Amino acid sequence: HKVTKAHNGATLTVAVGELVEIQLPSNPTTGFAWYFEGGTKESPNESMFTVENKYFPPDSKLLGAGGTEHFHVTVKAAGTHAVNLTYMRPWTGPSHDSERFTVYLKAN
Repeated sequence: HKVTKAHNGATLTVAVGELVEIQLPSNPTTGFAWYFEGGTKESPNESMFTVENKYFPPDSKLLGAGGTEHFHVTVKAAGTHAVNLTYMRPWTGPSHDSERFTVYLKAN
């Protein structure tokens, strides 16, 4: 399963096993970057399985062709994965100037 900027407002069911990923295209803003809550990222039902985070901002005023800040959670356990990724300035993030992503997926 894979998520992308459109999934910023998605509700879906997923199949797992390989990987259940959540990727953002960044959309380089003005300091904000996509994190879960900022600096920290968590995957649900993680212990034996877990999430990797990898974010690549090519640009900062437009888009470096393929802005790509992703969150890859590898888990297999019957649960619902609500992915709220917060697009803020990593060193602070303006309380109401930061965006956020949210896909509602069922990871099992």
